[PDB]
Amino acid sequence: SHRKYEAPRHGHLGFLPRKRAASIRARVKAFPKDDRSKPVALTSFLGYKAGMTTIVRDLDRPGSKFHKREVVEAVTVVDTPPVVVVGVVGYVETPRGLRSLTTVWAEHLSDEVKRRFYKNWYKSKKKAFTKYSAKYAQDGAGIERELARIKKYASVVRVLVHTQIRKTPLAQKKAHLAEIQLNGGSISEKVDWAREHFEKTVAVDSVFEQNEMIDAIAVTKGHGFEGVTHRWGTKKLPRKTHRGLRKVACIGAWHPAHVMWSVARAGQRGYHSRTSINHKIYRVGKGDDEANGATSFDRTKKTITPMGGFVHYGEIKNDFIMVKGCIPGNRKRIVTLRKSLYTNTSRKALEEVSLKWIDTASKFGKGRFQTPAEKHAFMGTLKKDL
Amino acid sequence: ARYGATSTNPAKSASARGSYLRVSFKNTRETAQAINGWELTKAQKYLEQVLDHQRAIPFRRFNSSIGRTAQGKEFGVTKARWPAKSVKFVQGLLQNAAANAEAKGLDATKLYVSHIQVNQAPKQRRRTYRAHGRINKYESSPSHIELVVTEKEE
RNA sequence: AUAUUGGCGAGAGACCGAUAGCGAACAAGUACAGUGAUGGAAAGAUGAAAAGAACUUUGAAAAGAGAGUGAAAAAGUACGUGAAAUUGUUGAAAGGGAAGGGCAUUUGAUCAGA
RNA sequence: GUCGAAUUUGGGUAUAGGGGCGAAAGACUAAUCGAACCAUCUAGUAGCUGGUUCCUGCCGAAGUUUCCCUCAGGAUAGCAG
RNA sequence: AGAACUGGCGAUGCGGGAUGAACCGAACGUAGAGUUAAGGUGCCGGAAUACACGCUCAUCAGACACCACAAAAGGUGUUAG
RNA sequence: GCCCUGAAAAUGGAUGGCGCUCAAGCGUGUUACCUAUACUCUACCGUCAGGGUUGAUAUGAUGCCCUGACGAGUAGGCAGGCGUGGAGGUCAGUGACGAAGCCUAGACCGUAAGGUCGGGUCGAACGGCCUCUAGUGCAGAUCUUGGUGGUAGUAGCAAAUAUUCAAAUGAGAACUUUGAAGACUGAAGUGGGGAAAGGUUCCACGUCAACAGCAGUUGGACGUGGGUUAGUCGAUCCUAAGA
RNA sequence: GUGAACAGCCUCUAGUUGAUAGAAUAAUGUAGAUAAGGGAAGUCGGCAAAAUAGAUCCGUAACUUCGGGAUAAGGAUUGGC
RNA sequence: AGAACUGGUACGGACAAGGGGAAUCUGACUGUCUAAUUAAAACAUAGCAUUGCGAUGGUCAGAAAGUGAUGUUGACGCAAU
RNA sequence: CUAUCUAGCGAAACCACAGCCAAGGGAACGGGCUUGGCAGAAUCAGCGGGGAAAGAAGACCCUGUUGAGCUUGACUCUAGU
RNA sequence: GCGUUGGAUUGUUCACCCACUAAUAGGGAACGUGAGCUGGGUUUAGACCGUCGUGAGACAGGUUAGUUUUACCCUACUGAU
RNA sequence: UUGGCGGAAAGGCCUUGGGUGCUUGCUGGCGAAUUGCAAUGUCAUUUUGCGUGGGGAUAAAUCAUUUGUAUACGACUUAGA
Ligand code: MET
Ligand SMILES: [K+]
Ligand SMILES: [Mg+2]
Ligand SMILES: [Mg+2]
Ligand SMILES: [Mg+2]
Ligand SMILES: [Mg+2]
Ligand SMILES: [Mg+2]
Ligand SMILES: [Mg+2]
Ligand SMILES: [Mg+2]
Ligand SMILES: [Mg+2]
Ligand SMILES: [Mg+2]
Ligand SMILES: [Mg+2]
Ligand SMILES: [Mg+2]
Ligand SMILES: [Mg+2]
Ligand SMILES: [Mg+2]
Ligand SMILES: [Mg+2]
Ligand SMILES: [Mg+2]
Ligand SMILES: [Mg+2]
Ligand SMILES: [Mg+2]
Ligand SMILES: [Mg+2]
Ligand SMILES: [Mg+2]
Ligand SMILES: [Mg+2]
Ligand SMILES: [Mg+2]
Ligand SMILES: [Mg+2]
Ligand SMILES: [Mg+2]
Ligand SMILES: [Mg+2]
Ligand SMILES: [Mg+2]
Ligand SMILES: [Mg+2]
Ligand SMILES: [Mg+2]
Ligand SMILES: [Mg+2]
Ligand SMILES: [Mg+2]
Ligand SMILES: [Mg+2]
Ligand SMILES: [Mg+2]
Ligand SMILES: [Mg+2]
Ligand SMILES: [Mg+2]
Ligand SMILES: [Mg+2]
Ligand SMILES: [Mg+2]
Ligand SMILES: [Mg+2]
Ligand SMILES: [Mg+2]
Ligand SMILES: [Mg+2]
Ligand SMILES: [Mg+2]
Ligand SMILES: [Mg+2]
Ligand SMILES: [Mg+2]
Ligand SMILES: [Mg+2]
Ligand SMILES: [Mg+2]
Ligand SMILES: [Mg+2]
Ligand SMILES: [Mg+2]
Ligand SMILES: [Mg+2]
Ligand SMILES: [Mg+2]
Ligand SMILES: [Mg+2]
Ligand SMILES: [Mg+2]
Ligand SMILES: [Mg+2]
Ligand SMILES: [Mg+2]
Ligand SMILES: [Mg+2]
Ligand SMILES: [Mg+2]
Ligand SMILES: [Mg+2]
Ligand SMILES: [Mg+2]
Ligand SMILES: [Mg+2]
Ligand SMILES: [Mg+2]
Ligand SMILES: [Mg+2]
Ligand SMILES: [Mg+2]
Ligand SMILES: [Mg+2]
Ligand SMILES: [Mg+2]
Ligand SMILES: [Mg+2]
Ligand SMILES: [Mg+2]
Ligand SMILES: [Mg+2]
Ligand SMILES: [Mg+2]
Ligand SMILES: [Mg+2]
Ligand SMILES: [Mg+2]
Ligand SMILES: [Mg+2]
Ligand SMILES: [Mg+2]
Ligand SMILES: [Mg+2]
Ligand SMILES: [Mg+2]
Ligand SMILES: [Mg+2]
Ligand SMILES: [Mg+2]
Ligand SMILES: [Mg+2]
Ligand SMILES: [Mg+2]
Ligand SMILES: [Mg+2]
Ligand SMILES: [Mg+2]
Ligand SMILES: [Mg+2]
Ligand SMILES: [Mg+2]
Ligand SMILES: [Mg+2]
Ligand SMILES: [Mg+2]
Ligand SMILES: [Mg+2]
Ligand SMILES: [Mg+2]
Repeated sequence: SHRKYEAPRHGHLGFLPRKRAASIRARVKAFPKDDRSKPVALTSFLGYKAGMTTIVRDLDRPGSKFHKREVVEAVTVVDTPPVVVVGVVGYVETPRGLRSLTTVWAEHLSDEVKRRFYKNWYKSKKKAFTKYSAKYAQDGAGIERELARIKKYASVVRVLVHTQIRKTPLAQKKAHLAEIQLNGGSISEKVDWAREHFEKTVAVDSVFEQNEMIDAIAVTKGHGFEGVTHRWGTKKLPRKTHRGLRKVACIGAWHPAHVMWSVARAGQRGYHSRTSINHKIYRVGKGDDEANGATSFDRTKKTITPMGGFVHYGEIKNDFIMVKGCIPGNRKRIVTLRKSLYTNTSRKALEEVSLKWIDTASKFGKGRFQTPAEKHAFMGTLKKDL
Repeated sequence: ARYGATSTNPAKSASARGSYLRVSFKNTRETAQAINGWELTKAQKYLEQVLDHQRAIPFRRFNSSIGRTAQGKEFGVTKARWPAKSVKFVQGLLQNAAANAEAKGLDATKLYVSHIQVNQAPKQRRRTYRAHGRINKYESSPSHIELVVTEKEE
């Protein structure tokens, strides 16, 4: 007989299977459509989620109840030191999809990216790319031949870039290497851009700008094996239930005489690849710029780092991207920020946000002071110091 | 004597056996198969490492619902264990076989475990008490173990 | 003269041959169970003869490997033979959600007849 | 729930099976109660259920008649060897 | 659910109806060859993508009896009267 | 006539499927072709029937031979045979120079029940034939007894707050002993005695195969011993309900 | 000792330290807890849980068999020195 | 029993320890039973009423007895409801 | 505290053979058969759809010329009186 | 494609009313779903009433109390090697 | 050997120059038998092993330890001359 009271199904069947992502770095499965009149540019960037904070800004939304008023908003900080371009990959199109024809690497690779090709770096002889670097022996004839092949072919061009994880406070020391599509015209000049940027750094400010809508692609925080109640949001069974209540009561009818794929089951929760779109960049700040956390309204010379450091992360010392709201992935996780795949014009995008104040109170507690100088001024002199 | 089927040279062979040994027959079979064919010194070192939990005995037949470990990877399995009692019995028999080889005058450096077989000894029977005044068997599964090490030759 | 599944003493069998024959071939109405009346098993075979393995070696030891006794240890008191289920090792072969079978032939192995 | 009296309980004693005992539930009467347990009659009877052990060869059915306290059975005739 | 006559299944395999107790064909010792039955001959699949005259285009076409469904009523759809 | 509307049901699915559109659809007609354990011919097996042949060597007249037809089968009937324990006779049968039994993807005979042989193992009896006899043939009976699997090294060994360090002993110590520490029972005890009951569990020595669902050097275990002393404590005596 | 108390809790004498252990800390469990705002809307049903609770003082209705109801209901206070 | 002082207004600080009220049905109450699914409104109960019986008797036992229970009793009793 | 992993120890239920589906037909709800979909070793923790899962020769209903407990001017008797 | 509700009474399916809402559509899946729960009802045994029966007892009449067992196997599914 | 073209899976196509072999374009000389009257009468490509010569290169992964962005266990993700 029928369900006898309608309810929406629990969970989204389009995010199946709820299995662990095959890699800790979520793959970018779609790049922005190529407009071949614009200059050559990366379609994405690699960063490390540092943590969240809060900002105050005047809302610009005519017709809204809070128009020209002050709104407090949550923001996520992504430590984004410049990425080192170390190679180029050419992609030809086939009746069976895109296919990598050849990859041309830079002559010199840093130990950061070399560690990525090693499970046991400490006891290896570090022979990686030693014979490849010999292709630059006298004139780089083989490198030029491969680049000529990429120009003659490879309707899609991607650069291989790696993070400078040594500039982050992470203990990993092993760089993250990824392919970033080169948008802009003339595959020939895509290859020229890649070759000219071999062994060179590209900063996040050359990829992204303020008020831009971007997408965050990351593996979510893992939670291990989870019951249906929290994995799918199913109703808790009554307290009277024998054999447990954090379950689904009926996991299927008599026919089909099988548990169906659509029924909520206990299993792995979190550590899933997610691509969340339309996150507005609130700041493109620079590590070399002190007063990173300052605004035109605050003028207090302070960095983006909260007092005591970002909890479980450390201090931001590099370029950083501050996006509105929250993004998938936990602190210290590698995330990929990609340009939006469409042109959003909705007055939520295209809104020019000007931060009035960035919170730098300690996230290790109920932080009361934005700066150590402010703590000094409020508290007065102490016994130890001050 | 009258061991199981062997195809090696008895003059270059040394035997050892233990009957009615109160050790899990299944665990002991896995332990014996772990060192079947190995050189004697290599097998003894491996059994010591197993006792130390540095390497594992891969459970291939009697392995249902046991558990998974990374130490089975070197044998290309996921299910391996550390049956210390079986290892102790098997290595005692290995020491006895090495002693018999030395008495026979065989070269210890050329010795490898050419035959090792574990089969079921008669069960030793105990009783366990069950709900509603029921009584069920609580038997042991002891092992007859035999092995012979032969000189490697051509 | 007739009766006689008790008792005593005898002679027999187209009877049974240790799950049979009495429940009991054996320390069987025993061990054991039940408050009790009662209920009531399982359990035979080394070898001609213990000649039941001295002595050496490994092991803490049980035992093992030798040596030896014996016609035989493929008879070692867990003992005549020693099946099947089930099992270990070795050898051979096959194996995409059973396996097994029938007809026919290929291939491999193996073999009789002339 | 009750907890100082129709109280709880040890030991001794009496009541024994169509009998006992029951502030009554067919409750209890040695894990047995709308008639205990034990042995024998007893291998109780069963139109009812299950099983019923070698091969090959030849022939080869019936579920229909009548009667029955008969309707899951039998006798009778028919079919078969 | 109940009768009549017959043929069957039960008790029966075999070829066909994909599949099926009963339908079609045909009843059966072990084999060889030939010819067929019913049924089929694009491929599965053995056997003519055979021949010939027409009809049908379906945004739910239709495609072999038992048999696994379809009706009244309608349509310048198309065809022939 | 064909096609279309009429024509709505529940897991995804059925001209059998694929697929097919001057069809591989529908109506009709003509051929060719495919193939049943059916039909025709032949061979062989058996059955039944009708016959020939004691005129001898020529022992198989229940034999040999000729001819024709036939063969489905549950329940069931009958017939001819295979096999088992025991019995009378016979082969002056086999056998410690190896009987019986058992194992044997080794061989041979029979349509089959089965029979025979080779090899291995083994150790003391056994077989062919003519008859006699029956407690004579197993796949079943939630069959009986015994044995053994998969499950499966799985379920589990999670109540009673809790153990830790060192040394000794020992082959071996999470569990034994001593010490140190931390705890608990908290006098209605996890203390000290008894009644019923048990019967040596008491204690010492030795000692670990089995038992103590891990372990064990320890034990209410195993082996050997020691131990229970009354005029006054009881029984014994009295009577109680009752016998 | 606290306390009305042979309650609960801690300790002295005495006894024990006996329950297979080691490592991790997923789901679901068993046992024990907490929870913003709402407050039975849950459910057959307030099941379960929570709330109350000792003592002192005040105050105590209907009804009544005059004995009760009654700790009715409802309030206040409580340490140390 | 009271007073002063004192404190993050805490104080039966752990432990221990009633939720209450307005009613309805029902059994008066205390008590008892289906050990092992029913604790109840069921049973019992005090109270009330009825019945039989003055002993060579009422009620009830026993196979029978020169046998028994009430009865070491006597209607303010015993027995049956 | 489990579950979980490990050392040691180590059962039971159940078991024709087993284990992927859709439809068909079929004893009218197949794991096997037919036609399709498909289909790659060995596995771990969970799980409660299915195995018309297990537990028990249905306890309800009917039949049996099978009972038993109980009742009554059923039939036929009987202790007592 | 997408949604189709919160509640009072009732075990209830059904019904009815209050209310919100875009709407409060109808159904299937062994009248989906008990080794998922629960157990209020029906439908064991206790008990009460009414009617019926001489009685034991009957009652799609009412009322109250009344044990919801097992997955560790295979597959399916969820995750994991 | 010269040069060019071919990326959809190019792994091939086209072309330059010379060397050398054959040429059935035409005309000669010699040989063939006996595999016995047929017997595929062995002529292909597919992997691997091994030996002999020549050229070329001189790592990792796992376990153990560690990390917690991970986690039941595996696995994941980090670090360590
Ligand atoms: C009818 O309900 C039958 N199942 C028996 C009922 S008595 C519990
Ligand atoms: K009865
Ligand atoms: Mg609905
Ligand atoms: Mg959420
Ligand atoms: Mg419950
Ligand atoms: Mg914080
Ligand atoms: Mg498994
Ligand atoms: Mg488990
Ligand atoms: Mg138990
Ligand atoms: Mg018991
Ligand atoms: Mg006997
Ligand atoms: Mg014997
Ligand atoms: Mg012998
Ligand atoms: Mg023997
Ligand atoms: Mg066998
Ligand atoms: Mg598989
Ligand atoms: Mg009753
Ligand atoms: Mg009989
Ligand atoms: Mg016939
Ligand atoms: Mg009559
Ligand atoms: Mg019948
Ligand atoms: Mg009918
Ligand atoms: Mg029949
Ligand atoms: Mg037929
Ligand atoms: Mg059909
Ligand atoms: Mg034929
Ligand atoms: Mg064909
Ligand atoms: Mg019409
Ligand atoms: Mg066709
Ligand atoms: Mg036609
Ligand atoms: Mg004749
Ligand atoms: Mg016949
Ligand atoms: Mg006999
Ligand atoms: Mg012999
Ligand atoms: Mg065999
Ligand atoms: Mg003899
Ligand atoms: Mg018999
Ligand atoms: Mg049998
Ligand atoms: Mg049979
Ligand atoms: Mg059986
Ligand atoms: Mg049995
Ligand atoms: Mg376990
Ligand atoms: Mg437990
Ligand atoms: Mg405990
Ligand atoms: Mg101690
Ligand atoms: Mg305590
Ligand atoms: Mg204490
Ligand atoms: Mg003692
Ligand atoms: Mg033990
Ligand atoms: Mg032990
Ligand atoms: Mg003793
Ligand atoms: Mg005295
Ligand atoms: Mg006091
Ligand atoms: Mg709350
Ligand atoms: Mg609150
Ligand atoms: Mg409130
Ligand atoms: Mg409500
Ligand atoms: Mg509700
Ligand atoms: Mg209600
Ligand atoms: Mg409550
Ligand atoms: Mg009141
Ligand atoms: Mg009050
Ligand atoms: Mg009462
Ligand atoms: Mg009282
Ligand atoms: Mg009471
Ligand atoms: Mg009860
Ligand atoms: Mg109760
Ligand atoms: Mg009453
Ligand atoms: Mg199916
Ligand atoms: Mg059907
Ligand atoms: Mg099935
Ligand atoms: Mg198929
Ligand atoms: Mg489960
Ligand atoms: Mg199921
Ligand atoms: Mg029945
Ligand atoms: Mg029954
Ligand atoms: Mg009758
Ligand atoms: Mg009767
Ligand atoms: Mg249903
Ligand atoms: Mg279910
Ligand atoms: Mg249930
Ligand atoms: Mg239900
Ligand atoms: Mg109920
Ligand atoms: Mg009832
Ligand atoms: Mg009346």
